[PDB]
Amino acid sequence: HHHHHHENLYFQGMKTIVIEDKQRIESIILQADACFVGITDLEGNPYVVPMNFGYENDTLYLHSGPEGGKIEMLQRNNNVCITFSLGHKLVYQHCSYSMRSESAMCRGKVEFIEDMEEKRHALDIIMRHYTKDQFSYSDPAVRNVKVWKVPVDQMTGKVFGLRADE
Amino acid sequence: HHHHHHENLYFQGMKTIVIEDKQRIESIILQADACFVGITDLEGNPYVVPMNFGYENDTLYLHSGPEGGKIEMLQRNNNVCITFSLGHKLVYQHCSYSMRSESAMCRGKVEFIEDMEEKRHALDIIMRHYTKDQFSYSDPAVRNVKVWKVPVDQMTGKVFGLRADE
Amino acid sequence: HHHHHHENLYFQGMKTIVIEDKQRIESIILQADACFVGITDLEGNPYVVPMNFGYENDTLYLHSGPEGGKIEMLQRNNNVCITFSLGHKLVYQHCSYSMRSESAMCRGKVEFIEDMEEKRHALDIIMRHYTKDQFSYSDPAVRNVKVWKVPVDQMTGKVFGLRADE
Amino acid sequence: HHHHHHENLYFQGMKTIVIEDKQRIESIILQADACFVGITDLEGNPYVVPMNFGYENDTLYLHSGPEGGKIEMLQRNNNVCITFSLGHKLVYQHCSYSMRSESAMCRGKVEFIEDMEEKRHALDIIMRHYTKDQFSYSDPAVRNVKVWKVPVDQMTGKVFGLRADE
Amino acid sequence: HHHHHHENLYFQGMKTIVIEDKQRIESIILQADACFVGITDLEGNPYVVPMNFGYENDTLYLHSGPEGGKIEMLQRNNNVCITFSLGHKLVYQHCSYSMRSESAMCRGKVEFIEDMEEKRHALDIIMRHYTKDQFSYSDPAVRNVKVWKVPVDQMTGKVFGLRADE
Amino acid sequence: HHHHHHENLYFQGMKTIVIEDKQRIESIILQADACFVGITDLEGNPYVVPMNFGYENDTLYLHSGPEGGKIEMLQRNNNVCITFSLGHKLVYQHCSYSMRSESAMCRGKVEFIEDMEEKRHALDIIMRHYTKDQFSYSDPAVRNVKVWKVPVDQMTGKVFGLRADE
Ligand SMILES: Cc1cc2nc3c(=O)[nH]c(=O)nc-3n(C[C@H](O)[C@H](O)[C@H](O)COP(=O)(O)OP(=O)(O)OC[C@H]3O[C@@H](n4cnc5c(N)ncnc54)[C@H](O)[C@@H]3O)c2cc1C
Ligand SMILES: Cc1cc2nc3c(=O)[nH]c(=O)nc-3n(C[C@H](O)[C@H](O)[C@H](O)COP(=O)(O)OP(=O)(O)OC[C@H]3O[C@@H](n4cnc5c(N)ncnc54)[C@H](O)[C@@H]3O)c2cc1C
Ligand SMILES: Cc1cc2nc3c(=O)[nH]c(=O)nc-3n(C[C@H](O)[C@H](O)[C@H](O)COP(=O)(O)OP(=O)(O)OC[C@H]3O[C@@H](n4cnc5c(N)ncnc54)[C@H](O)[C@@H]3O)c2cc1C
Ligand SMILES: Cc1cc2nc3c(=O)[nH]c(=O)nc-3n(C[C@H](O)[C@H](O)[C@H](O)COP(=O)(O)OP(=O)(O)OC[C@H]3O[C@@H](n4cnc5c(N)ncnc54)[C@H](O)[C@@H]3O)c2cc1C
Ligand SMILES: Cc1cc2nc3c(=O)[nH]c(=O)nc-3n(C[C@H](O)[C@H](O)[C@H](O)COP(=O)(O)OP(=O)(O)OC[C@H]3O[C@@H](n4cnc5c(N)ncnc54)[C@H](O)[C@@H]3O)c2cc1C
Ligand SMILES: Cc1cc2nc3c(=O)[nH]c(=O)nc-3n(C[C@H](O)[C@H](O)[C@H](O)COP(=O)(O)OP(=O)(O)OC[C@H]3O[C@@H](n4cnc5c(N)ncnc54)[C@H](O)[C@@H]3O)c2cc1C
Ligand code: NI
Ligand code: NI
Repeated sequence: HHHHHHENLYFQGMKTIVIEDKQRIESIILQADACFVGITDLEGNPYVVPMNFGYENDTLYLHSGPEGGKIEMLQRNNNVCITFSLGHKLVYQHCSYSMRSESAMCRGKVEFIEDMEEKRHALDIIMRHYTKDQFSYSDPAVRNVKVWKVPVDQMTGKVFGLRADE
Repeated sequence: HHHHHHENLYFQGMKTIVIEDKQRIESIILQADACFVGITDLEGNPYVVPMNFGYENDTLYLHSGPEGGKIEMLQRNNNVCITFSLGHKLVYQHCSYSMRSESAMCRGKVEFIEDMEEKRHALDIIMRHYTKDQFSYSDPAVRNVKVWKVPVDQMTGKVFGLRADE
Repeated sequence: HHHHHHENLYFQGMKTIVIEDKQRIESIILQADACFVGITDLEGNPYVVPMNFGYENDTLYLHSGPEGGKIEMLQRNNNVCITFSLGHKLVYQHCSYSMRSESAMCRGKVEFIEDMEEKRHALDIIMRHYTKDQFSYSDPAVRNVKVWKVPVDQMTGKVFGLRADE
Repeated sequence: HHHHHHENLYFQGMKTIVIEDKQRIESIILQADACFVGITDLEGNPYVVPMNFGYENDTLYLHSGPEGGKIEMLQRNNNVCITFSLGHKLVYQHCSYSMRSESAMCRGKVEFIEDMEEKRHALDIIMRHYTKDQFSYSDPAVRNVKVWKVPVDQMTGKVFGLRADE
Repeated sequence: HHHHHHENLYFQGMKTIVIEDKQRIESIILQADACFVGITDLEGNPYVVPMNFGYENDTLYLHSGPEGGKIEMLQRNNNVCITFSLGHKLVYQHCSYSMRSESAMCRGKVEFIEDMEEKRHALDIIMRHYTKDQFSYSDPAVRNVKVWKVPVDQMTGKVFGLRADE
Repeated sequence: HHHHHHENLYFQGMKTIVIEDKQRIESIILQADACFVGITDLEGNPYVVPMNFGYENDTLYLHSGPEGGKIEMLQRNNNVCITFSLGHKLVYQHCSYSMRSESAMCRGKVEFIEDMEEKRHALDIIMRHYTKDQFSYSDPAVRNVKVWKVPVDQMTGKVFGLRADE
């Protein structure tokens, strides 16, 4: 493994570019291990919490314990902004340095699924994001989890390029 | 490379544990490539934006273009929640499956640094997070960037363990 | 990195499974760095040659010098079987050992594209398989390469599982 | 990890070079996870099938179920061309781009080993290519596999270099 | 993965630089998987033996069987030089080639811990260097190992840079 | 990537095994990035210094500045013990934990090559250990380096296995 170092790089733009292609945005979502869920707290300030997730058919699924911090907040305002990003890559253009990454952002409202069988279905979507293993859930386990359904009302993607030239 | 698959895993708890050790929380921050900045939007809903950053001496530094989306929001409410996380690891206990990750969260208020030399200093903290290369910034480049200073008022860390047993 | 060794494994089946999903077969093709081109030689015996390639719209593209070995053969019989495979993965089922891989196979006939502009187009499909860089081709370079077009008449995929149990 | 991209690359030669050194060709064979077996089908056209293998003392060993597709073909013509290749490497010469790989090719005739103990011996050569684990084979397992012995009559190696310059 | 090759590199200096920062030297020690223990043999010549180790609070811990080669030597001279190094990195300065690594060196004297409980404590420091797993040690296992304690009297670090220019 | 953790492991033996096969010992040497050179210091105590190296035909080659620390020592006693090791691997036997590595050790005497052309030859052996690039050496560069030749009088290899069982 090797590195390229420069003595005389001059900082320049960053430009973001919008990703239009829905499959490409979904690809980012599907590649991500965690997501960052923004919730407005009880004082009107941001709260960002990382969480595991599943995604299918314009819908995000999460799960948590049944209380409290983020739960109290969602009960007051259930609008969430869920953001995803993969690491940056470093690209040298031939000289020129560019550090590039991409992200997805989903906005929607949180429901807590109550039906026991719907909860299992959703829990399966979440687990399938991380393993091919078969999961069972006892009734008491399904009872002691809140399963979040977030139909995605707006889904966007962005490429960010941070640039420097010699 | 190899994988372990099970036919009969039963979902169980997730538990979060609080990370008290400040150096350990800072280690997470220092390991992270990007951070997820939560801002309350103009309607009171969450907006989470990934961004590059630097961290030193209980202070986060970011930079952006001088407008608009996130800028308009910060001008109305400059409280931000900035969250960091490293990938999950998979641990098999010997049977038992555990998927474990850790995160940091910083809460503080955003200033936009106006002094040209302070802006360069801060830009250096940000760049040093990603490379050892020396960056210069022309005056016009320093002018055309907003450099965000976020003294961290509360910094917390959390380990999350998602568990299943045979 | 770690390994699991067993003292008492008993060899069992191999089973192949057919992959029906065309996008999944194309995914294998798109993941592969090289392909293995089977040509019948002048005596009726197999000749398998690895080659770089591009794939779009049920068509494979290759390129070579304008002579000789494989060229003489194709001039007598231009039917080729082009095969692709990704490495094996090792999966332990929980005990049981399974070594699993997947492959694609395309059958079609080889044309040598003569039009200079068609040759460039095809050469672009091939290069785009390996890099995002822009390639130019002088006229003399386009002249001194044979560009193979292989419309795919049959495309199949297979998963192979080699199994052992304790 | 980083990438180098160019705006103005001009495609040039590919050259193959012959690898004379037998130990070097055997090294390629020994590094490979799978091999691509070319068989002439019943209509005289190529059939290329990937397969696992072992190699010792100028002899390749494979195994399969006792029927059918490739078996019917080998019963008509047991000449096979078995080809191996490792991934390409990318080399920048300092500018100049070169994508380089190497391959081996073995030509020989297929026997199906009938003696039960010879079959086990050969199966061991194959397994030792992939693991250090001890494999047993019940009699019924040895019965229900065809074990292919292919003394190698011609073994060749080739380095291929695909080149572009600025 | 890619490589950069040059036709016309001119060998130049190597320079070592002293690492003053104790935490940085300890970081090297903590990163290392093995250490190389120098012992003067019975004829006055060097003997360098690799070994696993633990490090805490300016003290190195090792363990071995209770005899013989290195044991006889230490009984005559228990001064040891224990050296650590991480792989080299390759850095291209933009042209210029630099191959850089770092090492730590600890000098101290070896005791063999006799108290059974002290031996377990030390064995724990060693194991914690390699895994988070809980180890037990039967009395007979603790008896049949020599546990080496080496208070570090001098600890130094060095960066070595091997350089070539175009 | 995943890990296996145990609650109840019992420490056991370490056993070393002697590696007899000269090609296998040379393979370890050839795989190593650095070597650890033991020299007896001026007081009769060990000094272990890491260094780059080349190996061909039972001979090790190193290079350094023309002074001082290790040079003064070698002028009094030019016997060196040069040791090599590759990382450990972790092997789970199926339960049982084994951490395994291998090392080589070469004993010989150090000459400093004086002839300018011999020095270049040797410097080439060293560089070829790390890159395929062509190195030149001006006369003044060859003058300002000591090139060490160490015909290997004894070369040995050892596998070390550190074991724990459930
Ligand atoms: C990548 C990864 C995946 C995760 N997946 C899930 C999951 O799917 N479901 C789930 O319930 N949890 C998950 N977690 C943890 C998730 O962030 C927790 O729900 C959260 O930490 C507890 O949520 P809360 O709002 O109820 O916290 P509370 O206990 O109500 O808040 C207590 C306080 O602790 C601090 N805090 C809370 N969360 C974090 C954070 N993670 N990092 C640093 N400080 C924090 C804040 O100061 C907060 O106000 C995951 C964590 C990681 C790192
Ligand atoms: C890891 C990485 C690092 C980055 N580092 C920086 C940096 O340090 N400084 C910086 O200014 N930018 C950075 N970006 C991009 C940062 O997220 C942008 O500032 C943001 O995308 C534009 O911000 P804004 O609020 O001004 O967007 P606006 O242009 O005001 O918003 C337009 C709309 O586009 C969508 N959108 C905005 N951001 C995203 C997002 N990134 N993902 C998906 N959809 C989005 C939303 O629907 C938004 O309302 C980075 C991006 C990545 C992925
Ligand atoms: C992965 C990789 C990618 C390649 N991509 C291309 C490409 O896209 N275009 C291209 O033209 N070539 C490519 N090659 C080389 C391709 O295999 C050559 O065209 C081939 O080696 C020469 O083809 P031929 O039939 O004209 O050989 P000839 O020179 O006519 O045959 C001479 C003899 O040498 C031996 N031989 C030929 N090919 C090989 C082989 N590769 N391995 C071992 N022995 C061999 C055989 O005994 C053969 O009969 C690639 C090679 C590798 C390893
Ligand atoms: C790397 C890896 C290693 C393998 N190792 C072995 C092994 O050692 N022994 C073994 O018996 N098999 C192995 N296989 C599978 C080997 O390719 C099968 O024997 C083959 O797929 C079935 O062979 P056949 O000629 O009897 O097929 P048949 O069932 O007779 O043919 C049916 C049809 O299915 C299609 N087809 C057949 N093979 C493939 C292929 N693999 N890819 C895409 N389409 C195909 C063709 O259209 C073919 O005509 C391996 C597969 C992979 C990917
Ligand atoms: C990285 C790794 C970690 C290790 N960790 C430990 C550990 O913590 N504790 C421990 O006791 N051992 C460990 N070993 C092995 C350690 O080097 C042995 O103690 C040593 O090999 C036997 O030591 P000795 O002086 O008692 O050898 P003896 O059996 O007394 O010497 C016999 C002769 O064999 C040769 N020889 C000895 N050691 C080596 C060597 N390793 N490489 C090549 N030839 C050799 C020499 O010619 C020596 O004179 C490790 C080995 C590796 C490679
Ligand atoms: C893997 C790597 C490869 C190297 N390859 C070479 C090479 O081939 N040629 C070469 O000349 N040097 C090389 N070095 C450095 C080699 O170890 C130096 O020669 C050495 O550091 C200076 O040697 P000396 O005996 O002349 O030191 P001196 O300057 O005479 O000693 C000064 C003091 O500094 C300390 N010290 C010396 N060496 C080290 C060490 N490396 N680690 C920690 N403290 C130390 C000791 O306390 C020593 O007594 C390499 C270093 C690394 C890490
Ligand atoms: Ni590079
Ligand atoms: Ni494992």
